Amino acid sequence: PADQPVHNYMIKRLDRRSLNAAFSIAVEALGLISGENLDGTHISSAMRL
Amino acid sequence: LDVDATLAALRQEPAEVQCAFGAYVADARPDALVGLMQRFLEEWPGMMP
Amino acid sequence: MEVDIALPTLSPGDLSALQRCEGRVVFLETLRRHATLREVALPCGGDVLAAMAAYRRRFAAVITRVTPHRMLATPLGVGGRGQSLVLQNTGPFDLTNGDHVCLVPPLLGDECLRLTSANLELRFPMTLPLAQARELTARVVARAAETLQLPPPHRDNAEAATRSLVLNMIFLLNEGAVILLSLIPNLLTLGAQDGYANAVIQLGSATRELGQLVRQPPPPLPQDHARRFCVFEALEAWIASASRLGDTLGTRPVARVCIFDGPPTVPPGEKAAVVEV
Amino acid sequence: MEVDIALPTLSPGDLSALQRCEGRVVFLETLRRHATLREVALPCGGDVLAAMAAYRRRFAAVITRVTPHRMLATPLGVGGRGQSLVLQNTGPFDLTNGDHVCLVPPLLGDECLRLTSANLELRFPMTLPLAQARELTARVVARAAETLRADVVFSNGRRYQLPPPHRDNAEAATRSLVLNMIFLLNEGAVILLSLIPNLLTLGAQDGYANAVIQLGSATRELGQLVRQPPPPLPQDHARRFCVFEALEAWIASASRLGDTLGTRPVARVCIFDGPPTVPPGEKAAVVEV
Repeated sequence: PADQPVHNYMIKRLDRRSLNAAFSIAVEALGLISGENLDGTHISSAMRL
Repeated sequence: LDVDATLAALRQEPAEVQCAFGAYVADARPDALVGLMQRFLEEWPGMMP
Repeated sequence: MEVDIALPTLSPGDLSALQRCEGRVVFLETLRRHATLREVALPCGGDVLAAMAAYRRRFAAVITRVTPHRMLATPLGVGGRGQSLVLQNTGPFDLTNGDHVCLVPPLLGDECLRLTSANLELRFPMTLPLAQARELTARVVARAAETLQLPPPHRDNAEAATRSLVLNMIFLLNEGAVILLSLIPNLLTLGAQDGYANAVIQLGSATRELGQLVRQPPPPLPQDHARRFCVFEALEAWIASASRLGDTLGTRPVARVCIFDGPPTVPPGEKAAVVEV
Repeated sequence: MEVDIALPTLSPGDLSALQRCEGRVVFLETLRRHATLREVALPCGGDVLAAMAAYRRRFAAVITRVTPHRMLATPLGVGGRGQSLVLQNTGPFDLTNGDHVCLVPPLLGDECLRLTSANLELRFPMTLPLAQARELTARVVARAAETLRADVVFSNGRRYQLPPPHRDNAEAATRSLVLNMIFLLNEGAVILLSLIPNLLTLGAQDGYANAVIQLGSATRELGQLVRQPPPPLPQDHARRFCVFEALEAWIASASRLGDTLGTRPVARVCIFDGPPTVPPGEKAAVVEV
């Protein structure tokens, strides 16, 4: 028997996955960068660096 | 020694017995054993279709 | 003529499933041009015998297109005998080329399209090859005759089927039937001289168990046997009655399948072309 | 929708011999636009029942013009508007205008177009009006029955002779048919009497008539008129016999034998502007059904 030309339609679905990192921050060392308790002396800026 | 389940699994379809010669036991009245064999040998072909 | 089945409003869910019913057949009652879905609606599974009985009183119609609103159809046979069309094989078997098809009610239930909006259901019957629909009808009728993958009968209309059977079986007994019955041993003695003849007589033939139990004298000569010969009209009655026996119990063949290009065998759940007879 | 047929080089003269067969129907296999003569062929000594069963597993087709290269055929089943087509009658008796013709294997003394050149044989089926087709088979089977332990048919004047049996080299051509036809009737009678034993002992003019007349009416049925048969053996015995299994088998076999017996109008003569009746061998005009 003869034949017909055959078509087709496909549907591929997306996927979701979220990779996440987390980095902590210090507590004691919170002023040096800051100026709430930063002080006009010279050692505070050194510790700040 | 767990047969309770399997034993339930076979009693769903009904089964027709074909031979009942060695699956049945009965008590006999006190009837003078020598005659009991005579009484039983007339029914033995009757229990083996 | 093309029946216009109108549809009420539907939830967007079941309309999409109904859209996939492009080749199944329905059963109207009146052949007006316009009709509503609520009309053609068969209850849930049960009474394969009563349902089979209710397929010869109504006529069939296959559908071709489902718009969101209306529903085209096709009155199957009222005036067409070459009207080509297509219908999806919804039976458990396959249907090769050339063999006729027949409508048989569904099996086991659980094959029913349920519409939530309309609160109705439809039971599209399966399509089997004639050669097996006959055998299924035979099986169902034989089982019905015992209450004087199997659903139990109701005894309500099983008696009607047994009546339809015993009528045709009684009217087969005629005065030449006894003559033909007289030669049962004269036929058995032939069935043991040739192989083919032996194969024509089955094993559970219920008559081989007669030719060993009963002897019968030569039959009495008919009233005025010299003028007419009885065996011939006996055989003619038999031919005519057996030609339309299964029809009286099951269902007539409705179309023969023919394909030009696609492969011959078509698997289930696949749409296949057909001409109707 | 037309179909041709490839044709091998037969010979001179023999092609002209085939050229006398322009209405005879041949059974194809599948409606492909190219077939070959080697495929449409049957041994012209063959069992009538087997070929008759095979007539349903195939498609009919009518030979139109034939040329040294090929031969054209037209199918019958699939149709549109019912185009007419010439059809050469080949039955034993003529057929009148205004009936429905049927197709039956060469039940009587066979005719087969033997082609010695291409080493094959052709077997064309007869064309009978429905009424006489319902009768001729029964006639032959009944004559065979009388033989196992008169030959006249009438159709538009002529009394036909029904050529004597076994004259052909194939006396056993119809043996399978008569066997399978007699046996099933015997079976049906035996089963009826087995379910209803007291049937024949009723009033030969009233009791039996009372039973049959109140059977067509409603539910009475003497309650369970069919008596309860005695229960069977332990179903491994060498004598077990469940009557209902035999009933089922008989329903099946009888329905099959009924279905594969033609008795279905395939075509209908609608002659126009021609003699009123066509004799055997003269072509005619027919419309499909």
